Amino acid sequence: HSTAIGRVWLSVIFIFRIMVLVVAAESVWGDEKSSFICNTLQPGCNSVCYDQFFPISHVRLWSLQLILVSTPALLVAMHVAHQQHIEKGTLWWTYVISVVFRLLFEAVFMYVFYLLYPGYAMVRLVKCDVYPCPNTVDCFVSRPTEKTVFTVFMLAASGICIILNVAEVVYLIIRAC
Amino acid sequence: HSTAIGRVWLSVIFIFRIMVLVVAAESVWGDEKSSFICNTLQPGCNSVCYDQFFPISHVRLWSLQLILVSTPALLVAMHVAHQQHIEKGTLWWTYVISVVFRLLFEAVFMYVFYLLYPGYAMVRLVKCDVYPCPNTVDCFVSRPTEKTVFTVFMLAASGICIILNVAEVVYLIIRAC
Amino acid sequence: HSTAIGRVWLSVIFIFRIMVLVVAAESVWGDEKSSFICNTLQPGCNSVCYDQFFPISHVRLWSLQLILVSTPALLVAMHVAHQQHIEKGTLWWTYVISVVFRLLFEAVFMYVFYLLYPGYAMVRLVKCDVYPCPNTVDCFVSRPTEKTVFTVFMLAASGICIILNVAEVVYLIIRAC
Amino acid sequence: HSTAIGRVWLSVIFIFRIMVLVVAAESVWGDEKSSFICNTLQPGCNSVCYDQFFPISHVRLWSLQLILVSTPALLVAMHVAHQQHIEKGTLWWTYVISVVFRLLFEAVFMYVFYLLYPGYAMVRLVKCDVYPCPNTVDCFVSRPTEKTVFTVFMLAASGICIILNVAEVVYLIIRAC
Amino acid sequence: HSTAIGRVWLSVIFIFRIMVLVVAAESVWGDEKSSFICNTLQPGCNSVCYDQFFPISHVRLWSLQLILVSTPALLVAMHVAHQQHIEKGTLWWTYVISVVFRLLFEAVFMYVFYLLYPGYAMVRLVKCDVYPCPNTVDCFVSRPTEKTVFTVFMLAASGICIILNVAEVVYLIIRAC
Amino acid sequence: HSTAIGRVWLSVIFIFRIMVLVVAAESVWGDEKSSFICNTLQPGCNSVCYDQFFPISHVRLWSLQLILVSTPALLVAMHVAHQQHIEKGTLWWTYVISVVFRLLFEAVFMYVFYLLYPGYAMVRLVKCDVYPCPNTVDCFVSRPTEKTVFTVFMLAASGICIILNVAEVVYLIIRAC
Repeated sequence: HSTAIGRVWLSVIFIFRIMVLVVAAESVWGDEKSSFICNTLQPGCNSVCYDQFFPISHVRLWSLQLILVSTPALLVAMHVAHQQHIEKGTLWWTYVISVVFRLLFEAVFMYVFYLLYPGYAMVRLVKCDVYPCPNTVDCFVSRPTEKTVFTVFMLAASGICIILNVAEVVYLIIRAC
Repeated sequence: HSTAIGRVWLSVIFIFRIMVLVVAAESVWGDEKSSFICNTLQPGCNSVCYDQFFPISHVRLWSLQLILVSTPALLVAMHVAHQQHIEKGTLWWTYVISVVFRLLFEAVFMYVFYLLYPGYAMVRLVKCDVYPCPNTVDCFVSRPTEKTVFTVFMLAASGICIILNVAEVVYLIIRAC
Repeated sequence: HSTAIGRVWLSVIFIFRIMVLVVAAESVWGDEKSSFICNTLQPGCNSVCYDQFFPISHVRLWSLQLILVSTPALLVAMHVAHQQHIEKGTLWWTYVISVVFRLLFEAVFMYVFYLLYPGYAMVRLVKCDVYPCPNTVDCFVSRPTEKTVFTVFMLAASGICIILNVAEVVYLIIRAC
Repeated sequence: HSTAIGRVWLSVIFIFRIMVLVVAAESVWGDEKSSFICNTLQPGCNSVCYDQFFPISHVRLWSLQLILVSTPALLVAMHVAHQQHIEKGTLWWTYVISVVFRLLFEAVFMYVFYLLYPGYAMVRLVKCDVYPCPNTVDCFVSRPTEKTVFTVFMLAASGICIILNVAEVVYLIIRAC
Repeated sequence: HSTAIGRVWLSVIFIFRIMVLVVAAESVWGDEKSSFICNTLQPGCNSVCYDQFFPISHVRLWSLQLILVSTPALLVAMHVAHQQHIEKGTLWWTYVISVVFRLLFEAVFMYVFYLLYPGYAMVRLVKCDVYPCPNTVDCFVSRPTEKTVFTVFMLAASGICIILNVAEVVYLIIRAC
Repeated sequence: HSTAIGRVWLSVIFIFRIMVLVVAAESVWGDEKSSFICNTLQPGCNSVCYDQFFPISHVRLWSLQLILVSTPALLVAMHVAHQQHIEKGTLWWTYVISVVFRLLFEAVFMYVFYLLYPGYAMVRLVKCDVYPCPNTVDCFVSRPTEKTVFTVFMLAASGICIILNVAEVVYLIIRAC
């Protein structure tokens, strides 16, 4: 029990997302903290300002999102293996449940991205006033344009995944009827 | 002799923990000491303060926990292989013993985490007075928020593992009766 | 349904491009930002000037181009696998569509390269006036000659791929007639 | 000819030691020299003091110990393969000899550890008076507590291996009688 | 259709070249730019002087040479696979053509090496007068002796390959007659 | 045609040498140049003095030695494969020739080691007077004791290999008679 469009398209988009994350994590986000600098003589201002403006990096968010999204399919695969071992529309039901959970995980991670980083674009200069920085200090972000490009790519792929998951759920409902 | 729920769920949670540890160790905790800095001119204060506040890193604790938790299953696998070679509810007993040992290892590591790092949250600023630091010095922690997020994820997964191991033991007892 | 020349030549050129990208990314472009320096005492000038002159690195552009170009063939492979599973000139049509999409992706990425980096050659010295750099500052690029050589290689291979894709489409049309 | 307990237990402890060494070498001991610093302006004092207090690192000692301990089993495996090829209690004798050699290697490496590093604990501060350091200088060790923890783990595993090897030899003697 | 001497000897020399390149690229040439320093206070002099004296590194030249030399055999392998699929002295001709192309690639890369780096030896001190360096400055090369040794090894292997390719072509001609 | 002792012992010693080289190259010799420092303000003195005292590193010498020693066996393997393909005491002769070549390579590399580094021990302090260093300067070597230990291990293994190769040649001669 599996839709024809979904197995072809969802897997391809997932592989595309994984490949983009691999080519982006190593190089684009590698020096995100080491090259983050602020115009100040205050010790510790660089670290606290980086922590303030980047609570969790985009790459780690995408990695966690991919792991969480792949988890329900992993559970389904283990269940199928154990069923096959025991053999030596309940499956339809658990499959639709897994698809719904994948959709929910994708949507929640998109909302978390909206909360933490309102706006897809990354700015060159940020103003930080966290203790122990005196008054407000200027800090400069590493590769904001390249990071913006990769953010657009990953968000577009995630949105395509969301729409495709809704379409797959609708197809499953139609198959039931 | 193996429960249906356990083989599906415990393995999935274990794989999730391993994946999270892999995506976290390389990047989040990589610069935990190199970017640890203190507001002082005293030579050696950075190293002693880091050693004081981080006796063993979270990542190394999680790695050791995973190795120790996987050890009893490794022993069971070797015993099964050697039994199969010789063939060319004792097994039930050694399986329940291995499950109990896994539960014990998980609980002890959770207690060790409570002892070393009371509180899941990581702070930006720590006060260190270890020799040779004069009086009390301020020191700043690298990526406290991201580390807190990953700590919450790993602790939640470990607690789920503990509850699931208790459930599996109870199921084994019911199977015995 | 596949042309004799294409399967031999396109795959070889693709593998050549991948190998060149692998040998170039690690070493040639690795220190592109860390060794980028400007003649100024202004904090943050190095980072903003690098971001201005290199919105996205050549290596990341080539990696994205390769992923996007390989995507339609990936979709075709998944569709063929699912068709084979179900079995347990529509294919011609989807193959020609995939070839056209590959050609389009290659052409668009060449145009993007023209837009971002007019001229294949990389210069030693660039003049940057982005805020907060005062007036105009001199900045120096890492390994411009080697990067120019690899740019010529990759652009030549991409152009060969474009011509070969057009030839393959023409052969498919002739086969139809 | 192989004991039932040994093949299960020795291999598991060996794998545990290898895993601990892998998780420890990369991160715990990686900055052992680069972060070793002394309170002095004397050029070359850091390097000579590090060489004095750490003639060979713990990780390299453990790696050499594992290689040497695995060597007799490697020779036995090659001999078994060559015997099987030729076929296309001499074996008992060479097996007991290999077990004795493994025990000897483990014991000698434990004695070497006692000689080089008397005491399992690693100290934060060391006093170094090697030329060209003037008088006595203070030097600070990287991650002494974590290194102490991993040292305890590895020494305990090695001692368990020693006891288990003696037990296996005794079982072989009993089998002979 | 393949000569007896060539398949044994050319492949062995190719594997030797690959192994030498692998053991040399990581360590010998890794710090070729980072440890390149000039006796000046002029910003940007180090980078421009390195670019002037090393337009493309020896390691990248050897990597490109190996890829280009292996390309004709890759095309022949793809053609053989496609011929075998279709089956489910034209081959002699394409094989001799591929051998000639391999010889040509090797010779052209040797000539390029002669052009860029006249003389196998690498010097310790170079004199650089590229803008913006004032007058002439002294610059110092990293590991010139080790690089010279590896250059001699790689050039000798390439020359052996050239002679062997000529011998293989002559053998093919004799086989034709 | 192969001796019983040789296939067991030579391969084991070769694997031991490879393992020791792997565990030594990454960590022991990794900072051999970056941590090499001299007591001087003269620019370029560090690099020229390192080049003078370490023309080729021990690790690179051992890697080259292993590649060269494994080459004759590689040629023999290719010849055996091609003979087997054609089939679809000449072999004794080429085998003894390969063994003699292995012995010669090992002996020549030992002599080269004697020439470049007379004495197994590595010293902490070296005196360098190469231009442009003024007069004689003191320079300090990284991890001399650990490097000495690994040098002793590798030289002992190479000497064992030499003796074993002579024994294998003598056995082959006795087999001939």
